[PDB]
Amino acid sequence: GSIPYLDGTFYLNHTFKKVAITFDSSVSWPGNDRLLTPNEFEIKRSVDGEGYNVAQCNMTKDWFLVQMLANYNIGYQGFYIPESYKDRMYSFFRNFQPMSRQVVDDTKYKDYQQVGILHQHNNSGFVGYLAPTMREGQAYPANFPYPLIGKTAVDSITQKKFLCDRTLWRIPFSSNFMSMGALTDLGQNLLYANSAHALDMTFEVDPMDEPTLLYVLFEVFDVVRVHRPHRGVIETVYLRTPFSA
Amino acid sequence: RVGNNFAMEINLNANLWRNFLYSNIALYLPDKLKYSPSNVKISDNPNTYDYMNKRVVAPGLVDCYINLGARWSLDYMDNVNPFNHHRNAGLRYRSMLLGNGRYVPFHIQVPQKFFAIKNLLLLPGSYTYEWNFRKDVNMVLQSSLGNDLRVDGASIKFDSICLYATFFPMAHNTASTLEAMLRNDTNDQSFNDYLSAANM
Amino acid sequence: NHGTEDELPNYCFPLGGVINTETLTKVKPGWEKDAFSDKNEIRVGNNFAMEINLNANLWRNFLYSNIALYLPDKLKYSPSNVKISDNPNTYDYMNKRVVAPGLVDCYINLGARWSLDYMDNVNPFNHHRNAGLRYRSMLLGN
Amino acid sequence: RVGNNFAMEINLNANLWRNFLYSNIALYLPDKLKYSPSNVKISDNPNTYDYMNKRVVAPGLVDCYINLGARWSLDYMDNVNPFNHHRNAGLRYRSMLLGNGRYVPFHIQVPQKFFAIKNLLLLPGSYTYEWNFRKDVNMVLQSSLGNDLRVDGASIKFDSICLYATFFPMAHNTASTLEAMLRNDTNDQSFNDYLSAANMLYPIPANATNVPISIPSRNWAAFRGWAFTRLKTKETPSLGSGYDPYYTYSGSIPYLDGTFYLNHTFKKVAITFDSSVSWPGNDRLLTPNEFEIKRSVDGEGYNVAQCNMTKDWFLVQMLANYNIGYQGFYIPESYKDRMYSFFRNFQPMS
Amino acid sequence: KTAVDSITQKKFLCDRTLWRIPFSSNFMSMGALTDLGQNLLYANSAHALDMTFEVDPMDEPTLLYVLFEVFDVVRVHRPHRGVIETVYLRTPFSA
Amino acid sequence: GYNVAQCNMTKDWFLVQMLANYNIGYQGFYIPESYKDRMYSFFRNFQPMS
Amino acid sequence: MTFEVDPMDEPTLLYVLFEVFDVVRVHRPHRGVIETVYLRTPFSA
Amino acid sequence: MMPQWSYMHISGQDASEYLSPGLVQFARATETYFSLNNKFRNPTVAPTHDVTTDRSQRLTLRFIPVDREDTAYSYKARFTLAVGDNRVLDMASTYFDIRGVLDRGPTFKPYSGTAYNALAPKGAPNPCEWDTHVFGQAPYSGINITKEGIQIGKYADKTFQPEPQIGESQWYETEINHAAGRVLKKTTPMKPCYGSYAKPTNENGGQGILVESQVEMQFFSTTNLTPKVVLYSEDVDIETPDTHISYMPTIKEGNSRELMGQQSMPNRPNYIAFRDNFIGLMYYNSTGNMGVLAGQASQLNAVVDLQDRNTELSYQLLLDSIGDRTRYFSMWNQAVDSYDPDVRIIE
Amino acid sequence: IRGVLDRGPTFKPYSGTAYNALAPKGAPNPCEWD
Amino acid sequence: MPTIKEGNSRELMGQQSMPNRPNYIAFRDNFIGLMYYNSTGNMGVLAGQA
Repeated sequence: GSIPYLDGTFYLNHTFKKVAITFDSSVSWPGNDRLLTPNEFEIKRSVDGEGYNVAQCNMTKDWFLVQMLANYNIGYQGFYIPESYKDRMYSFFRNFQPMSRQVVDDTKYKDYQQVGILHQHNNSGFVGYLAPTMREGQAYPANFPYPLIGKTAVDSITQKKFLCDRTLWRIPFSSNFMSMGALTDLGQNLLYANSAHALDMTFEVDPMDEPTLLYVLFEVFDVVRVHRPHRGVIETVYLRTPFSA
Repeated sequence: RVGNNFAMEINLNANLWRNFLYSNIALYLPDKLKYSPSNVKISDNPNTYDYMNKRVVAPGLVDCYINLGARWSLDYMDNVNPFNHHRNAGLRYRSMLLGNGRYVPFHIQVPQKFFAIKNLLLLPGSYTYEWNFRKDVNMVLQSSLGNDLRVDGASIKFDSICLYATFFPMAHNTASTLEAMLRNDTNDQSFNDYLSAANM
Repeated sequence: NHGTEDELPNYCFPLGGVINTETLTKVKPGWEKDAFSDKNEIRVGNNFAMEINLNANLWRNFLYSNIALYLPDKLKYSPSNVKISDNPNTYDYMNKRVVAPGLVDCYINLGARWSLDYMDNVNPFNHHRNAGLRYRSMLLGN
Repeated sequence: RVGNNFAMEINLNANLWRNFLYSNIALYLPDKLKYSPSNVKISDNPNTYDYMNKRVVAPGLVDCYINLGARWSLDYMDNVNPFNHHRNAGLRYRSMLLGNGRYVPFHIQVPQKFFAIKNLLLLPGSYTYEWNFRKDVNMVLQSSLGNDLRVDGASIKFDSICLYATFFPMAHNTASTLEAMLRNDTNDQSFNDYLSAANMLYPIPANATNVPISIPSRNWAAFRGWAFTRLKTKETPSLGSGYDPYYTYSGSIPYLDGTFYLNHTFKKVAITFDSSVSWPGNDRLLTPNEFEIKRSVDGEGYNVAQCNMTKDWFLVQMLANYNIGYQGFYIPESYKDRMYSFFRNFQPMS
Repeated sequence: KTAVDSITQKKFLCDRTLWRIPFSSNFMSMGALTDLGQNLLYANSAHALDMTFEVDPMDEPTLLYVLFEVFDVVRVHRPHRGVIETVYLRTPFSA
Repeated sequence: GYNVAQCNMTKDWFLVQMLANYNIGYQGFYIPESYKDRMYSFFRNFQPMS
Repeated sequence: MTFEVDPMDEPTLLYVLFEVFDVVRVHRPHRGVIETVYLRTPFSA
Repeated sequence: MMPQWSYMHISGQDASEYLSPGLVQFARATETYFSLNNKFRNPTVAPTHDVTTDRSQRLTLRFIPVDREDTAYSYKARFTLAVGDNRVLDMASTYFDIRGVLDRGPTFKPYSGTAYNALAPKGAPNPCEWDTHVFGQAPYSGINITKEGIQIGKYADKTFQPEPQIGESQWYETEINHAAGRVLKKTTPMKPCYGSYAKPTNENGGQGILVESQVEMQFFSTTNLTPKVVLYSEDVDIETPDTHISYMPTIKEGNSRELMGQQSMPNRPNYIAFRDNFIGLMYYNSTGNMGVLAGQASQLNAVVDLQDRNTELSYQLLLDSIGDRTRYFSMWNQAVDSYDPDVRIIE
Repeated sequence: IRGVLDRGPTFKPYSGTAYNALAPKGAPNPCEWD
Repeated sequence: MPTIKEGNSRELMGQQSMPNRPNYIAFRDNFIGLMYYNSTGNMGVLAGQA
């Protein structure tokens, strides 16, 4: 099938919970009391933290802000739909889909009944049983699904989530998360040049019943300089920093 | 005929909607939600087409009354690769580009993607240009079901590979002049990879 | 031609949801008749149903209407016992010439993205699906 | 089996088409064309859902053979708000944003729209920021049927409201410097409302055809021009107060949202200064004494674009919107022809 | 061949837009502050205005919505810490 | 062998048409910018089939 | 770490306390202003 | 640092400055017919000073209301918007975060058609009983019918067996001698199958009312005496939450042969939600409920509104001028009101 | 590049059937049995 | 399948048929995978014979 690592058919971005970045075993980046939850990057919150969410989904204000700035520099002077030429195929916004729905509250709906497919009946007598086969059964009042509307609607519970396919989560190494040049302000800080640092990252993801991979792109400069001094002579100089080969 | 005529009723719209759900979502449901058919031989290999094609799925799983009035993606399908589907226009088109048949003699043009040479302006001289091509069907080919093409009989054979190059019919004096300039280090060409990253 | 999504079967049923009922009598338990009424209608087994392939049909109708009928005259034939004009440049002619649906049926070049070799040299603009012409026609009225 | 098989016939395409007409047009027909069902209890309140849902309508009104071969909007539907419909994508999406259920706990972010403060760059200091929020369901909520949500049981309760503010982590020296500069009057900020207009509403009694308006002598310096439409009193809540007891409608509100749909009902406009002077006068228009929006058969010759619009009017609208008119007529450049623009929304029919 | 004697009907729709009559000598847009709006005849004196609209009849109460295009502006002054002074000006039609 | 684009068109011809219409050809082949690829243009109307 | 315990016929829990420094520094620069600095090491939060 | 950076062009001069002048000239002259631009990199370096703080500082602040007033038809919220020293705030970046509860009421119906028995003919009835006649179906083929009901292996569990969903697999005549069905008692109002719903009363889908299961079998035969069919009669909590009667044959209460002819029809779709851009939520252009923005130190209100102004509309028009109103943006409920062109104008 | 490719037996560039698409899914062909 | 019993029977008259799942197969977008890249063992080569 499709090979996301090579083609960009990314589809599992909604499974990230949070990210904690730490330099030299003690220093929290970006620290400085910048984010609502300063010690880490919270991608999404579950009910308990509603207030810190935004856009009518489970995404946090913090994260929405970072993604908007990182992708379009939008954030400090209001939020709005980015200009189309900046919002491409693999961009953040264009791929952002917040969703909501309601379901019966199994713990508050007095008459709740846990009925599985084996026992659900709707269209009985007009549809095949547990298969795409010939009709069988007999007409009969449906016993599912539960009515979420009307004068008889059942006690419900709300669910919010989001999809964010074919894009990459981004955390720029920029003082204000904005794009002010390929060669960032932080990337040029004496503190990052005059010395070496160790880095620790901690990702929190939703559990999956199958082996997966956390794919990390360390943004750097991957360059070549081509020299052609004489006929039939090609000399190259490769330089990759950071992360020199 | 005394009275009204003989008539049979059918819900056109409901039907259509159903067919859409079953075809596009139901069948793509995870295997775990499926079950094996009775009295029907089925492969042991789950990465097989036979398998994916025989496993049966209950329409009641994604019926017309599913999450009625909502704009919701099934929680079951969220982690299912959305690209592996018959409704993938890109893949569909590439498939048709080859034809509607199993057996295909092909003729294609492949681009150089490597960043250091893809846009390079090559000066006069003779160069050795060599490259390796994969033969692995699971790699060179793509399917909508994502089955195992090795086990599934897909095959590929390379008969011939040529190298094409087009040249601007530049004036000789000019070309010569441009050459001289490009030969100085101060005028050395330079490129960077678009992705610009170390991948882990 | 990517075919049709006809995995599920399509049925039509009786207005009353059942039609082949059989007269029965209520009984009491070794059994004794009950006298409920002497005649109750009960359908034993599944209901009466008729099948139809919705998707295949639609697809077909599209092919016949849009391609078949535009096929070249040479592929057509005159109807029996039906007066038809002698002038081929005539509407009567174009309207009466009959064409076999089997020429452009739903199984035509299955799985391919191909224009019919017969239609390649046929003016594509002379068609009821020409939005521009359609609009100009409506601009004047019906 | 001897002979052909048993078969039943059905016109798939005709059926589909029909279903579309009945569902989308028929049911939206005006109440006057409808009738009450027999042996079925129905509400007395026409602004009610029960009512709108039970009134029956004959499919023969908008059947598959309706205005065959034409591109025509029903004369019955022209004056019916097109936005109050289940096919309104915007409203549909907003509805789904909340979920598919009756009961919804909500969390939203509301923007400041007032022109004088919306883009203002606030200097250091402490400020009192206070605002009022409506609770009226007919106002805060919107329905596709436009029924009376007050009578119809809709409810809304505010649990908490917070104020959020994001700050550019500007360098202190810089910020301080910028402050100093912005503190001088020469560097005073300034804004104007986008609409830039004084809004007036004048009543048009049912069946009225003449609408005279008078403006007592006043100053006109800097006057930019006129813009106008026509709204239904029923769809225009009263804003001269915190609450409108007589507002029993929950559909689109053209006055506030821009869902204008009654522009085709204008016949003409006559403008006069000082009881004697005709503007623009000067013998400019084909019918110099007034602005003729449209003519009926008798004046065909003065019409244009294959509809009942006049040449005069078409010219004015084209110039006013795009400056197109003195050097030929042509389709305006897309970036100038927006959503609420003239051309993009112009639909001539026959 | 059997079509009945007919009659033609023409009309038009023009949804979600506002009818416009600019106070410009040539109806064109040559600047926010129009040529007429700056005419001495409109500055050196006051004038009364009469408008007469003719509309199609509707069996229900309606409203004629008129927008008088003007300048609706504000000037913001922030002389000191925690001090916001504003100057509103709406012309014509001053409030 | 002298064909291109997965159809029966020749490399030569494809090259000429691309240059003539958009000046594309000596520095690689790619989809022309939309504003240059109009209604009656080459590319926009090119449909290879198999 | 590997713990060996006596078997119990019921679900239990092994409770481990990782001894560290759990501290706070309180700053009160101005009227109605409380700023805090939390530091937990090891095992920083 | 430095050295490699300039050499590799990660930093330093632009091609125009680093390349030789002859080449630059040549490049500029050949541009339209042969380009050299993409073979020389041009560095982009972010500024390193006087832009951002090094100091501790939150990007986002949240303010709690100082005073709140929940009234009959309105809500008033007062905050102390504080702009600290060495800071500037762009009002465009502010917004009111609101949490509450909303009941769309009973008239909300986010869809067309039914959620119940959509495939059933609109006039077809549910297997019923009336005054006592029976009209039903027995799709389940059992082994034998005793006084204990229908054998299925091992008699059936009346609470849920047989299941209406189950019938015979074949398409031809097999000849069922021991049939079982499900039926509604004359005590359960008659309603067309289409749109019919009844809450399950047991984990197995049974919808029989609980008193305490009250299911009661009824045996039947044709014309030595042996029931060919058995039905499991029951009373259910029948409802029709999303459909109505399209055809009432009689304004006469009680189940009757007559009601067998009633027709059901789906209820009209009815979407309910907040408005585009949250129109109506906040008060604007209302002298009585005027907003407030004032320096605690000035106490003078910077906000001055008129009943004559139209803020909501102005914003609608402003949006259209600066972007594509066709795009949706959940944050502000930014989803413009539209209609189907094919509905407004019939083609 | 020029070569040959066999998509194998699992390749099916379409939905539905190419044979007797209008026939009911359970209807049988005229047959004979013992 | 009404019976796992071979041979034609009245029983088989009840068997049901269903179309096979659609399965598109083709080369990838931009011929991904065809050429080796970022692989030390199968590294491309561009060198002056000189």
